[PDB]
Amino acid sequence: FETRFEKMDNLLRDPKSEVNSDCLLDGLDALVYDLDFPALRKNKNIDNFLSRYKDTINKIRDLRMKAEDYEVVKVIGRGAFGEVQLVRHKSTRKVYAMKLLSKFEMIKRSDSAFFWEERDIMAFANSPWVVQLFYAFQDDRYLYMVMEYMPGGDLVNLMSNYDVPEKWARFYTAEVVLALDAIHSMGFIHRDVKPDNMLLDKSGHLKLADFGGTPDYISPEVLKSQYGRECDWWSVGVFLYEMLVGDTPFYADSLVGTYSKIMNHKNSLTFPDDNDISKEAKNLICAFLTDREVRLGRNGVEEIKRHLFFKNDQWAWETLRDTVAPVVPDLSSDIDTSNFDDLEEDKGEEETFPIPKAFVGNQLPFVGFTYYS
Amino acid sequence: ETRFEKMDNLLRDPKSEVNSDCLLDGLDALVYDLDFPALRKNKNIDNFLSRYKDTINKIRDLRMKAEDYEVVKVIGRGAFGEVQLVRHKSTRKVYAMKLLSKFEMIKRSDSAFFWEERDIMAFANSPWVVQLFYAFQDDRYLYMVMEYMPGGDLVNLMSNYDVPEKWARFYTAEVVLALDAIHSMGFIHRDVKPDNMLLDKSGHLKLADFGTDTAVGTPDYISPEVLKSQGGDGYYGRECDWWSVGVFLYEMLVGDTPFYADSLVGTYSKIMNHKNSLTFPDDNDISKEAKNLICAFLTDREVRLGRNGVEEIKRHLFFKNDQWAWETLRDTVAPVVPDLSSDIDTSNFDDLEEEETFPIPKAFVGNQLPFVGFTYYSN
Ligand SMILES: COCc1cccc(CC(=O)Nc2ccc(-c3cn[nH]c3)cc2)c1
Ligand SMILES: COCc1cccc(CC(=O)Nc2ccc(-c3cn[nH]c3)cc2)c1
Ligand SMILES: [Cl-]
Ligand SMILES: [Cl-]
Ligand SMILES: [Cl-]
Repeated sequence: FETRFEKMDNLLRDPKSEVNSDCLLDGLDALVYDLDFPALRKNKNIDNFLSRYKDTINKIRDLRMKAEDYEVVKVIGRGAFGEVQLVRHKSTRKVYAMKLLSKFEMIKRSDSAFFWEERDIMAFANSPWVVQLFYAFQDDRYLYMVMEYMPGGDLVNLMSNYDVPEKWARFYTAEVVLALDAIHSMGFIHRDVKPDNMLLDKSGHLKLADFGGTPDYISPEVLKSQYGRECDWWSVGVFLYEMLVGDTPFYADSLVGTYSKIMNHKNSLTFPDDNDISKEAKNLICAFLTDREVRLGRNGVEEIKRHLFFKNDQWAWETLRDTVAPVVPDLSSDIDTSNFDDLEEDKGEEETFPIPKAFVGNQLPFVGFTYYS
Repeated sequence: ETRFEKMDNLLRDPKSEVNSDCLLDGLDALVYDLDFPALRKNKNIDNFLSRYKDTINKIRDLRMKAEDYEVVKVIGRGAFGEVQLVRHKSTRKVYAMKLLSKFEMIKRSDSAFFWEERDIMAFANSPWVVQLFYAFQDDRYLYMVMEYMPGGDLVNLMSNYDVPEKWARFYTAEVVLALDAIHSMGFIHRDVKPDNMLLDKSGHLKLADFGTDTAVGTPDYISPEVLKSQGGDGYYGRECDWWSVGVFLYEMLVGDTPFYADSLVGTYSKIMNHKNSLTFPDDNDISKEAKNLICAFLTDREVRLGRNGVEEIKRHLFFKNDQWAWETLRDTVAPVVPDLSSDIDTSNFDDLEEEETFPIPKAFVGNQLPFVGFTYYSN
């Protein structure tokens, strides 16, 4: 009966716990945002609670991390549920990438739970090959994720600017293998591994970001189901082929043509006559681009790491991150975004949730999102 | 960095409204208030409850609950609940536990009187104030675990004994020191009556804090300025407690309250007309200094003995004696030292022996909201 106090204290300090300090503050913050509407304050219990917690909730919001703590330098990404900005912390002056997710768009589209895996993977992967999330926070309108800035840009940009030789493809594939292993070890399946998720740091080394499938990268077991770690390894094979050949293995003008080439992979997968790809590179691509039942990746990464395609003189698995990367970005400053398409800031007022007549709990799906490193 | 440390301080500070216990209360209250079939038709509510189901059940089990105590006897009962003598199942230590009905507090629109009672007992850290070790709750009640005061109250003592002036001097002086300790914390007792004066195992006084009319409880002890204060007629200071001391000293020495009347209106009017209603019976065996002290307290606050501070009260001739000094008063032998048969002895308390619940809500009502932040753990 004395041990209960210690057990509780552990739950409050564990960053992975659903009742840690940040989650409990999120619940109070969410409760105040969801009750503080004129029609709800006609209920005496609600009106009195808000008056009693007014000073402390205002003080908590000011101490806790908020959007105001960061200055927006540029917008480097934009999507249906929000955008990714290059920001500078006002106090420390450190530059970061900050993703914003619109709570209004997520509630409006009954799609308010995809971000949990993204958050957890980047917060807890603790890997040289996974983009790190330093802070997650929120207000009544947005979720925020402060990640390390990757100034090299993505593999989509790299593949369009360069003809990738095998030495480079070996390096990028090996870093993707380690990145996927770190995510799979945590019990997660990335589900949309594609060059868009592969980002390069100031040294030109690859890290996976996790977000959102795409036709060219979709495995046969998905097209015949409308899964395991194998669906991720199919995507690595598509990626290796696209790097070495310049085109995706199952490209077609239409969506249907690509789907049929994917299903008919045993006959559609061909290497061009005008290509001098090694035997071991073709063997690795074919070991991934095969049926789920015999695919490279089912048994784990050790099998992939032992593959002969990765045998080289430059590096070993333990010194891969220590080698000079093939494309090292030349950066003018800590806010250089030359490896990204600069987008414009959208400053216009955005639509918010309908003003409740009774308690609806729009903040409830987001309790527990806050995270401090 | 300093914001991070400031936040961490607020989460651990027992006086903070956002400490771990208060934040767990919010989550607990939210789950109790949302978990109804008509509310779970809302996807946000239904999903939140399913996501927090396991953790809330685990939290409720780890946290202090009524099940941790065995009920030995009921030693007090009121409009909003009861006070039980309990034994902690694990440590087997005996305590006094007050229960406050959430249903009755919501029903009588009286769900905020317990905050000062909780804070005074939890943070006084004084030999003069009853200590609150734990404060906890469930969907039906508030629980206040206090140190047991086996000597009973001054209401009981005054009925069992004819109080000589030597005893009256001792009890009045202990009440003066207990009130000074409460005033030093920034509080006004406002409920100084013999019901609030409890005696420990040595027979020394500690104040508990509670009311026993609709808003003021028993009016016999209420000062003219606090009676006026109801219905926006001015305000009152800490000097309202000194009036109550004058009433108590009079009741001890005379046997009746100075402004007694059959009706509440009669009492209210005698209090306001104190300059003419305050009389001592013809059979006056009370000293000149005892009457002078009573009259110095039972006057208008502008000229009352409490004004200027406690030093003025302490220097009054009624307290001049050979038995004790102000600094050693709690070290002297009390007039009535209780003879206790066991740790369960309730001989100094009177013998005491349909629990209505909240209706099922159609929409969120928030019946648990007035009680978020009540939980308190001493260690
Ligand atoms: C679908 O709706 C959500 C949404 C809104 C915007 C964009 C996206 C896609 C997206 O997450 N890209 C992204 C993520 C991380 C970084 C980065 C990290 N460190 N340096 C750079 C760069 C880009 C999704
Ligand atoms: C009317 O609403 C408030 C209310 C509800 C129930 C009861 C009461 C009266 C009440 O608090 N008496 C009381 C208080 C403390 C102790 C005690 C402490 N340590 N040992 C003993 C004993 C008795 C008030
Ligand atoms: Cl209106
Ligand atoms: Cl690392
Ligand atoms: Cl390096």
